[PDB]
Formats: sequence, structure tokens, C-alpha cells
Amino acid sequence: VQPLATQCFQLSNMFNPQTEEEVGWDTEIKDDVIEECNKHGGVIHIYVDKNSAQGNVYVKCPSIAAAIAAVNALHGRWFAGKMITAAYVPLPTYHNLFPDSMTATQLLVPS
Amino acid sequence: PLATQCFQLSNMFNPQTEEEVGWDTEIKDDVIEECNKHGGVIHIYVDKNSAQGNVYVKCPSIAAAIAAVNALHGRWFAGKMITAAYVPLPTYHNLFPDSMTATQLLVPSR
Amino acid sequence: KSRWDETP
Ligand SMILES: N[C@@H](CCCC[NH3+])C(=O)O
Ligand SMILES: [Cl-]
Ligand SMILES: [K+]
Repeated sequence: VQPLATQCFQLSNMFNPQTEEEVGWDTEIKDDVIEECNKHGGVIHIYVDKNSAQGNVYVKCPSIAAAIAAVNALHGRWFAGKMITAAYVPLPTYHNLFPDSMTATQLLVPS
Repeated sequence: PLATQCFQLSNMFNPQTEEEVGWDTEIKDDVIEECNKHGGVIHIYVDKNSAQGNVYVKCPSIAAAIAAVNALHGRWFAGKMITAAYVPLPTYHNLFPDSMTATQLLVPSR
Repeated sequence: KSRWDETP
């Protein structure tokens, strides 16, 4: 029984720190995910965990509908033979990991 | 953020998990098994008195701890997302003085 | 059979 959608999710397999070779790769991912979210329901917080062996990117969207749209756009792509996968994170768990994300309510839309 | 030999896992269990016999041995063995796919583990303390599900770990080098932390942080365990935070070496040695002289790599219970 | 990667 799959977990219900929340405003918050974790993408996996977005990179592999052992093999990433391009300078600035993790910021490129952050900006590219923001850009993709902005073709859907936007995004209010994002963190690329550059040390994560499983390639985790954390995202908070302004509504559950927005998160579903972002998750459905990003998951299902293939990187180095692995599928980008998304898992919803309960709000209290996400806020504990990222305390600044709790009071963020304005969309990251580059000027 | 300061990498060390020591870390704290959180959200690994809750008080209801404690209602089954041997629950903490299952958790210790699962942590050991994962550490032994990386750099091993020489001390582990499952904090039965934490509502937050805390497990304390010391590895034989900073490299071993980093390999474990980067594999475990953000991982799902028993239906919950786990977080890992480094513990300064003197902090861990003050909290768990018996970990100072532990040097044998741990293996899962029989 | 560990509980790592066990989804809720
Ligand atoms: N509803 C999404 C588009 C996805 C629907 C098609 N797969 C959006 O925010 O634009
Ligand atoms: Cl959780
Ligand atoms: K997709």
C-alpha cells in the first residue's frame, strides 16, 4: 500500500557522487529541478545532498497537487541504468531535516 | 559539516517498536549488516530510552563512518525515513567511554 | 532480510 502524496518528497538515483565529474554538477541539478518544477506546480524548497550515495534530492512544493505533478514529471526517467524514484516524506520528517523549509511559502521562480 | 568516526541514526524505531521481544537486537543486527557492506562498525548503542529512535554508532575510521553515513542518511528503515548526523569524537567518547577501547569489528547476533 | 528500504 503506497504512501499518500504530501508536499514533500525525496528523489533517488539523481546522481552518483563517486562518479560525478562535472564541476558544479550539484547546483546544475538543483537549478534544473527548479526549472522542471516551474513547468508544473513550482517549488518552495529544494536540497541536493551532494554526499548521498543513493543520489537524493529533497523537494518541497507549495501544495500536494504541485508535488504530485513534480514527482510525475521527474520520476521514471533513467540515469545510468537506474530509475529516478520518488518517495513522499511526511511533513514533520521533512521539517526536522530542513528547518528553514517550514516557513517557506513563496515560490522559487527566478526573476 | 564535520565528518568523524561516530554518528547518530534517528527515526529508527518508536516506543511501539519496543513491544516485541528482541526488537533492539534486530535493529543492531540490521545496522551491523549494513556497515559491513562499507567499513564495518566497532561500537553500537540502541537507545531504548529515546522516543526519537536513536542509534549511536562508532566505526573504525572516519572513512568507514562516511561510507556508512552516506549510505544510510535518507534511507528508509521500517517504514520511516532515517537521518544520520555525525557526532564529534570527544562527544562520543564522553557519552560512551567504553567505545574508546572497542576495536573488534562487530558481527550480527546468532 | 533486513528492514532497510522497507516502505511504510
Ligand atoms: N498537471 C501537471 C502536468 C502533468 C499531467 C500530464 N502527465 C502540471 O502541473 O502541468
Ligand atoms: Cl518518516
Ligand atoms: K516521468
